[PDB]
Order: sequence, then structure tokens, then C-alpha cells
Amino acid sequence: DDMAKVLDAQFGKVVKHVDKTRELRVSPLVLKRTKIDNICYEMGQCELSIRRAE
RNA sequence: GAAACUUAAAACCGUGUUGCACUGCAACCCGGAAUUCUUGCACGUCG
Repeated sequence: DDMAKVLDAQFGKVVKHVDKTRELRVSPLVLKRTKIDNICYEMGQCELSIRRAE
């Protein structure tokens, strides 16, 4: 609910976010998922690793 | 003895370069030190 007041300070005349985020307890209201005709997964995920190489 | 100017007239003048030769010159770095650097997701929102 902290994320909804700041999103309604720049938007809000299109879609009311304050009343909708306390009915299904989600913020934001969508999920950026994609498709390559095979598997539906997200947009922008990565797998991270590191090593201390000289 | 008392009485009658060794006087009159006459330029110390005429001619003549304080002139001739001579570098205010020779040698000398406006030079030595100094990062156009510090912070910043081409991103958020979907009847």
C-alpha cells in the first residue's frame, strides 16, 4: 500500500490504484510476462554469479 | 729780475676651423610542479 500512493501521485485519472490495491493486495496490478510460443516467463530476469579472478 | 705750452698730428692693426682616427660592444631558454575530475539503470504506468 506504500507503493500505491506514489503511483497515484503521477497517475490516477486513468485507473484508480488506491481502491484496487486493497481488494486483492497486489502492487503493481500486472506482471510483465512474455511468450516465445513455448513457455510463459517474465521480462528481464537474469542469473548472477561471480568469482575473484586475478 | 719782472714777460713768451719739446708743442701739433698718429687705431697695436692685417691674415688664421679646437681640427684629424674611434660600433655602448661581448656572454645569458620566461624556465621548473599540476588528470576537465567526483555522484547518475533510456525508465515507469495498462477497462
